Amino acid sequence: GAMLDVNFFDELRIGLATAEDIRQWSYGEVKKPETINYRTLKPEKDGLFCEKIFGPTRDWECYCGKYKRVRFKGIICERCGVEVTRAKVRRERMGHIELAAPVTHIWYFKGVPSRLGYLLDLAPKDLEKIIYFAAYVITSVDEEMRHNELSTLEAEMAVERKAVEDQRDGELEARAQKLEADLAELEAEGAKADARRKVRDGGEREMRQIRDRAQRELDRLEDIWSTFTKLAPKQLIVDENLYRELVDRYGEYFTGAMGAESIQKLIENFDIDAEAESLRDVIRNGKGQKKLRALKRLKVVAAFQQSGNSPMGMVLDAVPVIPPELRPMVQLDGGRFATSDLNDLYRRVINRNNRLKRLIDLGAPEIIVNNEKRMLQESVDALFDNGRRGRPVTGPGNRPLKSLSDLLKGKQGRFRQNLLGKRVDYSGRSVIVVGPQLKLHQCGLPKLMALELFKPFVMKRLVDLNHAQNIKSAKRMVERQRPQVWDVLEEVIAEHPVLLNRAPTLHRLGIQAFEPMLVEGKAIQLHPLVCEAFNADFDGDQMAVHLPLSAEAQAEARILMLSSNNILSPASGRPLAMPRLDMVTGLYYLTTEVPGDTGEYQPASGDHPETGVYSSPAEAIMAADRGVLSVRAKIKVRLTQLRPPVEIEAELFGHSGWQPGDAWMAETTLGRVMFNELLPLGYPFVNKQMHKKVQAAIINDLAERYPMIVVAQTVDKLKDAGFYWATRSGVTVSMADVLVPPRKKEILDHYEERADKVEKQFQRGALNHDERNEALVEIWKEATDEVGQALREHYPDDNPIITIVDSGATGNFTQTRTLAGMKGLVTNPKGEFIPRPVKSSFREGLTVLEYFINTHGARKGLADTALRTADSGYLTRRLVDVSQDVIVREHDCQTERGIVVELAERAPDGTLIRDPYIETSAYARTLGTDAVDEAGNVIVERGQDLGDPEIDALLAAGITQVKVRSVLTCATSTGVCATCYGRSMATGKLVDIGEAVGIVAAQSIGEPGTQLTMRTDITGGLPRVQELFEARVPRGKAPIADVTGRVRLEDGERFYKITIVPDDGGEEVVYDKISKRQRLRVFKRVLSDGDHVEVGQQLMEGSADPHEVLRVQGPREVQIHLVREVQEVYRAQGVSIHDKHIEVIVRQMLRRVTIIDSGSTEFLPGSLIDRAEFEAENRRVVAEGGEPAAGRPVLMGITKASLATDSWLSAASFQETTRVLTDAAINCRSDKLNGLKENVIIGKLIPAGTGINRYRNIAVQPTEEARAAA
DNA sequence: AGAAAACCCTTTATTTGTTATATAGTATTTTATCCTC
DNA sequence: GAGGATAAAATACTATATCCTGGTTAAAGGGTTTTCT
RNA sequence: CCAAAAGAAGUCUUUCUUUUGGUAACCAGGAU
Ligand SMILES: [Zn+2]
Ligand SMILES: [Zn+2]
Repeated sequence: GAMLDVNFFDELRIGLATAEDIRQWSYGEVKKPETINYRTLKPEKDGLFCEKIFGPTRDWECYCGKYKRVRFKGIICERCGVEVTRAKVRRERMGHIELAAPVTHIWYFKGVPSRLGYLLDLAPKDLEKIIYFAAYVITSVDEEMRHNELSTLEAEMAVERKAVEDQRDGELEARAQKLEADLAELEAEGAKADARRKVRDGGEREMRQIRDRAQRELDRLEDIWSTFTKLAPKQLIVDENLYRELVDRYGEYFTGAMGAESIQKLIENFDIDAEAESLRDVIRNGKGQKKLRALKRLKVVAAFQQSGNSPMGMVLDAVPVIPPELRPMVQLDGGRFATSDLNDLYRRVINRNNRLKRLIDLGAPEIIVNNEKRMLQESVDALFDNGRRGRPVTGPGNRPLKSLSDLLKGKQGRFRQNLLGKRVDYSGRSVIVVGPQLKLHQCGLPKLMALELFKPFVMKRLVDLNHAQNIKSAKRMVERQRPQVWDVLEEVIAEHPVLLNRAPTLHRLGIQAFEPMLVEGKAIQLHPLVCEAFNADFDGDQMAVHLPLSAEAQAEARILMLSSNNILSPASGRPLAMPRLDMVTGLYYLTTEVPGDTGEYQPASGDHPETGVYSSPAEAIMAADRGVLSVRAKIKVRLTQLRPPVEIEAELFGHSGWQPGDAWMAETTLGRVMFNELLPLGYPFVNKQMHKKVQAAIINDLAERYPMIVVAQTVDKLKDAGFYWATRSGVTVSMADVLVPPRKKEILDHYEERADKVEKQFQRGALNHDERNEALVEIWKEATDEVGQALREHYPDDNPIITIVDSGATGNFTQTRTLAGMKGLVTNPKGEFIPRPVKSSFREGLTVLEYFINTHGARKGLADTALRTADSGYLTRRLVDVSQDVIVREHDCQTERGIVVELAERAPDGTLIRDPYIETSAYARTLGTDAVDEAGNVIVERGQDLGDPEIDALLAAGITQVKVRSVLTCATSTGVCATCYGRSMATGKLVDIGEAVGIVAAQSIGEPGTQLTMRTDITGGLPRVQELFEARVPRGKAPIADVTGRVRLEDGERFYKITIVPDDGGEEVVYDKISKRQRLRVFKRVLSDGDHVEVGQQLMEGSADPHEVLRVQGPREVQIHLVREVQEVYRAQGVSIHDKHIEVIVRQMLRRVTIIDSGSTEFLPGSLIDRAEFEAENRRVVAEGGEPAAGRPVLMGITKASLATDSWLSAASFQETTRVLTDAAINCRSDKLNGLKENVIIGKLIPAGTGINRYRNIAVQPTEEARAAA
């Protein structure tokens, strides 16, 4: 394929490299541990920076100086040998080190599971002995020459043993003669007990010592014989002396080695087919741990069998050296250098190799040579992975060095740090402030930042306008900021979009494009109506500015990313550019009707006519300017430019409508006329007070029925009016506005008596500790509620605090009670309520103890957020990876499968009560079947968007369930289709044929984390979501039923015992160890003995594990289970996420199947393989005879599924880089470069959105009439 | 020709031995003990 | 009583949001070399 | 892509030619 790469890539292949490839990449051999000569500052020869090996340090300049001119090229100087070329080649040329002994690669020896110990069937514990010179290994044995010379040598060994034993027996006989002489001495002369006992003890001691010597020597020879007779390959001979005796006595019949060369010889004498066949037989028959070990072993053996690659690449004979420019040493001032920390590791290897090489030619004992080889083996291990075995090699300050593996792993590795995320030009950052004067598509950019980002564009116009002779003059002008650069700049930046970004970018709207304009200052001015999308308050936030350059990059920032084109949230479809806070207060104040205000309408009294009637809204604005009328007084006006409401338009104009100009009489306030003048012209007249809910309804109506530009302009006008009238609303905070409940003391005393009685009952022993606490807690909760109600009833309606609360602007009433009336019960560090409770408000001021017990829970709350901020991001990162390959590819798969939706179950007495969560499960879906009711014609046809009117029609017609299309049932091969996905929640129309729905789903699920409080053993928050998506076993696992029937329950001691009675009668299922600390489930009454249970009824109270429900009830049921369980948490936190996103993730969770019966297909039992591949392979196998493979659905987590991906590059960049790389190399995997991440890494256009062939190959041509007209 | 003050190299050794604030999850080797023949 | 098979425990590896700035970058010992007297 | 020196033309100060010269890892502290 390509060598220097021109981006004609089709594949990226990884595999093991042999020594012949390593010394084929090489341009030379490094054989001296030198880097640079400090005096001349020129690379030494045959060192780590030699110019002959790695190339010239200076462009077209050899080492000796004979050649210095460009004209010389492609020739190697005959004196210095340096090839005359460009110095850039030092980033490309590699050398190699020729090792004096073989050395293993630590990746295939250490990493668990050990892959050499699976290939050779050696436990790692004793493999470490072999490769580090701590034991011998038998590499070969002759097993027939043995048989023959073995009979012969058995005879010889018997001869030897008998001879030695006879010699020892003669020695014992001599000892016996000595004993007889001793007895002669004893009995001959006179010597009593002393001498007798002494001589006899000596004699018996000597006899026993001779016997012991005989026994020990016989045992040694017996060990020699026993070891020889049973000698086998791969046998570890510890006890050096044993091996020395064996090799001396029978040096033939076997060869034994030590170190990595022994493993090399073991691999050479290793046929890969017999091993594979044996492992397959053991799999088919063995069972138990033997089968579970053969299944693991067969993976690597099959990997090395299928491919043409050999396993000999595990043991190394040459080491490659990385080009110098990737491990540079740079001159720091003062004759000091900064090495790259790889030079030290290479120098250690070179030094050890040179010493070993010199110690071999010189001749030395085997001990010393083996010691040098062991140290050389340890040096290469440190070079490749420092610290994986033993103590890390440390540099200055006792800090471990950075090996080659460290350059690839973790957040600071090559992948995540440099390939997936980069630093870029034409950027800037600053602090953002509020830009209330801007339009929705504009931003304020300080002019010194703009002059720097747009430097090339201003330099061109300065020359083009003849303000500068050339580009250097224009550059000097821009650098010195002459007065005309500003006149050029404001023209240059016109209609050039700029990208603004705030970190963390949780969702899509964290980047948006605006139109820059110059402002005075150093802070970026941001529109107030984009802070909800950016999540940007003005307490010190900063944002980064990027600048598109090409024509496509500029069109994508105007047609795709412009701020005013993105008003709706892609997660749920709700508008995000609504008024909030001050704007809501201002709009709520304006459209309020104060009874008995200035200038109100007054009926005729009989002496004067009606008062308060105006001939136009321009006469009322003139009366409000005189103090004669109030903007919130009820009046009657004659409107001509505002469309009347539906009823008034029907009962006065009929015909077609008001047809602007026709006058009608309205009874309203001036503020409401002013508010309705801000809405479009054809919009009816809204006569209501603008609570935040009403504003949300209006802006949803406008977004549905009108284009985007109209909505953007309307929200801008609403912003202006809201700020203007919030300045005049009179909302301030003074302690005279914080009223206190008039009778707090009476309530608190009344409940103090109750608490006193409870305490006295406890003091009399009527109840234990916990019962008293529960009683006190109930009493004080009642007291808090009774104080809050009095507070609510005491405040007026025009108080600023309750006004801000009741307009929906911000805040709830619990915060008002805590500030004005009473705080109440507070929690422990454990979480249990303090029964005191706190009895003061923050207006009165808490005492010291109340403040302390309040801090108890305050800090718990702060720590919770501080620690969830990271878990949210980790979860989002995993969800983005699992589902990065779901893209809309077709328009219609034309399948008939689908899911059903609850859609307003029927009421008991008979009525259709709508299902509360219908907007997130039934809206924005397309029907799969037709809706027919009570023999009536099809109410709704197949394939319809199924919006609000259609749901209303279906409910009126009287149906409760519809079968809709879903991504869980899409029939397309790669990616979803458009009709199965349905409406796009952001656009409002059918999704496009390039949209990356997987990333949108991941960002929608994972963005509302942070605002997902962990809740006080069943998990109930972000941990619950994480364990749902990871398909873990729930903490509070609750068993489910397996078959219908009645249930017999024995309330045993220390644990329950439930057994299901099968109606069929085959077998009874027993659940033994169920803790009594749990509870029984209640469905419809607590679980009662003899009660009937369903096939999948949950018995205990808790969380069922998703794996069992899949095995019992099938895939549809587990899909329902997972979607419902995730939505339950999100609803409990009051977050609206449409179900199709969770359905995308769940679809990605259920792609594979598990192999139970291999049959004849090339699938190992227990492996997980893609379901489509499963069907294709079984189809290929039904031909050529019949032997289907048996498969079963499996459920995978978001990490296992994302690591089982078909691209080794994406999986290596996700997690576990070393393991993914080593097993990909062993399997010789090839990467097709078909995903988003893989194309991002190599720098190619992603296959999504604007980068697909349908849109990327458009052809534009003028029309013929336009050509003629010209 | 000998003595003193400034270079060049090595290496943080790895014992029959100088190293104790995480948890949560999974996966793979021991290992200990129990059950069977 | 011996062997095997299954729980148990014990180690081994992996992951934990984004952005910015400021201070440091080897010591110690042995052998040797060169200059001065 | 920039700096310095020399030569030529004009302007009273730009253009042409020749030569020379041209970073990271750790630890720590903050912010949203
Ligand atoms: Zn040369
Ligand atoms: Zn489909």
